[PDB]
Amino acid sequence: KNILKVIILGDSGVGKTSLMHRYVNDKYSCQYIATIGADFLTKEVTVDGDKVATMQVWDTAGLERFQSLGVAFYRGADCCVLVYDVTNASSFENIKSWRDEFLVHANVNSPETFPFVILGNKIDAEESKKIVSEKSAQELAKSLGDIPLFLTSAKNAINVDTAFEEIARSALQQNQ
Ligand SMILES: *CCC(=O)NCCCNc1nc(=O)c2ncn([C@@H]3O[C@H](COP(=O)(O)OP(=O)(O)OP(=O)(O)O)[C@@H](O)[C@H]3O)c2[nH]1
Ligand SMILES: [Mg+2]
Ligand SMILES: [Y+3]
Ligand SMILES: [Y+3]
Ligand SMILES: [Y+3]
Repeated sequence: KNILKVIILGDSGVGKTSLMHRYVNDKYSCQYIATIGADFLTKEVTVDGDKVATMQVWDTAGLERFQSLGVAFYRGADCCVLVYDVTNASSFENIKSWRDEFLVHANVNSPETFPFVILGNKIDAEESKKIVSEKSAQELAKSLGDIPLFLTSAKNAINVDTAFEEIARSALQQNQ
């Protein structure tokens, strides 16, 4: 009865709640409502056709100072999703910070093999606003352990399911 805990980290505003809503419920709103608290949605998933699982996807506030649950957010995760916004250089520069935050709080026994997935969200944005290049993102993903990178739009439903299937796969791997 495979239950997979996935947590999503990243700065305030990058699209964490939007990517979860898109994946689970296919909903998206242009309006911004900052996440208060921590909670999860549920998605039934199968990996490789034959491996049935329930994925619990957890979402809380982006900035650490408004992360109400604290350490308990991180505990027992099978995969950590790290999200930046391609229109915000600071968010991208914080991806290593978030990876490090997780490894300390989740006290993982094999940091070099624990599953992270990087999502560069907001790929639909006006081109002149897009200030983080895919090349930089690929360079960071290599340098953090050859972790998978997906470029996504929660808004226009680009690559969100594909990303989450790799999150699911890699969480199953870890959980087993
Ligand atoms: C719909 C109006 C419109 O066309 N706007 C133009 C560009 C919109 N691009 C765009 N692309 C996406 O893929 C987006 N995902 C989310 N958002 C928007 O950004 C704001 C923040 O979203 P949240 O999911 O609330 O971010 P989160 O990380 O969850 O913040 P905290 O809780 O941590 O604070 C929202 O306005 C959302 O619509 C995209 N926008
Ligand atoms: Mg949110
Ligand atoms: Y869907
Ligand atoms: Y911290
Ligand atoms: Y080693």
